[PDB]
Amino acid sequence: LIYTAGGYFRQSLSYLEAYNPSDGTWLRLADLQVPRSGLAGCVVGGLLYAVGGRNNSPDGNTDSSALDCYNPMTNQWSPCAPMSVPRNRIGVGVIDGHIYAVGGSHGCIHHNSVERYEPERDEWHLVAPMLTRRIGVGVAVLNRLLYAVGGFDGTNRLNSAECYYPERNEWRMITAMNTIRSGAGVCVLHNCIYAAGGYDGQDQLNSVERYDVETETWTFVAPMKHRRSALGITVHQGRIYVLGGYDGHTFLDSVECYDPDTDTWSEVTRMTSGRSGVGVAVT
Amino acid sequence: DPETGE
Repeated sequence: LIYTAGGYFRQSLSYLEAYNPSDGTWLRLADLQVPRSGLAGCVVGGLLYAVGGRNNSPDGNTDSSALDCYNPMTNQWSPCAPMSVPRNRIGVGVIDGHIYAVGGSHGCIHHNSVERYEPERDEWHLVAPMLTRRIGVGVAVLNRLLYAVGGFDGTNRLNSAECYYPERNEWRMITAMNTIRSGAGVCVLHNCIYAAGGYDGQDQLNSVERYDVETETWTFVAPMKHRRSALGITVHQGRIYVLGGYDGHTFLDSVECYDPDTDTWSEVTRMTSGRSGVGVAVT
Repeated sequence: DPETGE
């Protein structure tokens, strides 16, 4: 099922919930230890990891270097080693059972830095920095290469994407998206990098485009019904689900589903309550 | 924040 961790509504949240696309109902599971929004989720060895973010609360706004592990049949969170630096609005991807933490912010600082986590060693190590400073960056893995997509450098919002080659440790710029997107939902379905929604500095977006590696081409597909940035995204059963987000007025509880065979979006559920900036992954 | 709502 689809797990959503953290988020923001009036304050950063501790929620961990699981959506069942088969039966349509939500399961409520163990709270995060520390509230977090602007984090990312991923899955390694069936375990669910919560990376970076910040605790934005009535009492303080502390960027998080934390990494925490949830076990789906222990229902327990356990802390792992922390990152080199705090990363709010981080992006993460998984290659060869290792987690890559990309970009994000600490206070004023917008990172280009990138580090990698070793689950059987509980260690982080620096790797090559990005060409670009990026927060609200979407991250995807395709053919074991790591793609950093869009985001915000502190002054401009980005349509650029760059590719990380783990066996050469060098970042390379690729073809830019057709749309400037910070806080988009970025994932991989079929064999295309999808970028859904986001904020371009004027308006939240409902457009969606996808990157074909072999032709180095971004093409637009069917747009979502509801504009959103700071959304969660994952693919389940070969279909894209996007979760919550902010539309410039409202914290969304809408969950939309894209079927790639028909190129259509349809609303599948509403979250328990609207929230933005969640970490989403499936197990 | 116009993008996350925070």
